[PDB]
Amino acid sequence: KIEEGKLVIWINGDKGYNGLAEVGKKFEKDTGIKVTVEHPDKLEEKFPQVAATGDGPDIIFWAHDRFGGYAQSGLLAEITPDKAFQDKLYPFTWDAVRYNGKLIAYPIAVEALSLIYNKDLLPNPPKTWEEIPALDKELKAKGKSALMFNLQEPYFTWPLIAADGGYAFKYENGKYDIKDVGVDNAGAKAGLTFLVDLIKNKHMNADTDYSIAEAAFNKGETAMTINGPWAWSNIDTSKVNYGVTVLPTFKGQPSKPFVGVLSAGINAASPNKELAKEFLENYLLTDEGLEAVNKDKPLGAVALKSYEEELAKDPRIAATMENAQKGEIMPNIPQMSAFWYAVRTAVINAASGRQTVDEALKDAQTP
Amino acid sequence: QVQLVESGGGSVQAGGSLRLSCAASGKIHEIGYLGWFRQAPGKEREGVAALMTFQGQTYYADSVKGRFTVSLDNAKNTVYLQMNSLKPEDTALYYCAAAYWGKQSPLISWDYSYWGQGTQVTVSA
Repeated sequence: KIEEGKLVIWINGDKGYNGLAEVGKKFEKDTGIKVTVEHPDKLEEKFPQVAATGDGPDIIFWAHDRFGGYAQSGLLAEITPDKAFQDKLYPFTWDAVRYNGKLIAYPIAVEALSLIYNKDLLPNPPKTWEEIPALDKELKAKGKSALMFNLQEPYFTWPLIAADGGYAFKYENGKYDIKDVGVDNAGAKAGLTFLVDLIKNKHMNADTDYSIAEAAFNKGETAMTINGPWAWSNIDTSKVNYGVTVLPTFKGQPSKPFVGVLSAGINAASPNKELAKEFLENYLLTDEGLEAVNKDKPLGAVALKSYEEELAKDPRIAATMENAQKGEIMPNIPQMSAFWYAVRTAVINAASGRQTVDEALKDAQTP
Repeated sequence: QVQLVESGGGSVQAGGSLRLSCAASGKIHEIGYLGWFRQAPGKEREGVAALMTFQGQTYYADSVKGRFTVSLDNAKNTVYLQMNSLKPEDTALYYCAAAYWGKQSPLISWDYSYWGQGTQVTVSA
């Protein structure tokens, strides 16, 4: 099965797994418990297969929204942090690791979209979405544009649509209501209507995808884009003097990007649940533990208040956390696959003009 | 669980071509992204080609752009990698992958939740 007296940890190959092993070495140095950190291929789907056998790692690191399915299959142990520890993490991150009212993982890091802007073209980026049309008029007169971001993917257009009241599934008391969907309320209509109006008035092009936006910003052709921390490295090499800030408001309300919380779950089959709890609470989720991982591969914003306040000296990370706190936790239920397909069709249909915004959002709500 | 069965592999000479296939089974309707990745002996896994399943947009690594084409037959639930003008550096284990949503460039592999078996395309000089 899973052998006792040691910890096996699975984490994806793009994370700082050697820094995590350094934290595992400190744990072993204090307790004699060997901690081995591996990054298998196809990790997201290998864990359910290997855990449902009774096998697998003791701890698995993944985006919170996948853990919902794990917990549904009874693959994750309910965790037992006390009030003092829970108070060390930002409260919204705990909401990301609830399934049917129960905590099933420890939040580690926090990720969301931000407003990325060219300081040379735009030293004072707009605070509101309603400012962009006039701003695009000015920059059109200089051979530039105000804003280009991926319109083909709902993940990128959702911050605007959700600003004035849209939502995927309503979250209440650690549970999602599958029957309360907020893609067709007045807030979503107002947001998508603005998106389409920006396209009609020639301020954005409806075919703009990831590649077009990324090259357009990194070549100095647009003053702003919308992207996440995974994108900063390409901008660094592009020699564009860029900043990262809070997304514009819409109708005075913050933009609501989806939030992904990298979290550590404990295998229900683990005979080392108490050792995992001790490692995760007393060694990893500390300033020293998160710093070891971050120095390997940057975590971005982190759920641990004390270390985030240090990381937030980087205003890009501060902006990521601000947009996360104002955002929508990505639901951890299987019906999100229907939400993606539905919202994707509606945005493409509304942005293409093949359908009005009202007609578009009525169809997305119905299946 | 979305499942992928892989096929199409082979060993051919340079200047020849090959067509890889990858059959998708299950809840495959809501998929938004399909990609082909390869891993050379003892190297990193590399995005080769990706396809946004909705409006059919395509993305290609510089190494294969203009030589490879990714295509999806919806009526047959099968994504193809047409590999024209094969070079010896095309030798690698090739994987296909699927995802519902994507925050990143479609050519980045950590994006994708589902994966195939990995077949050894071999191209000799």
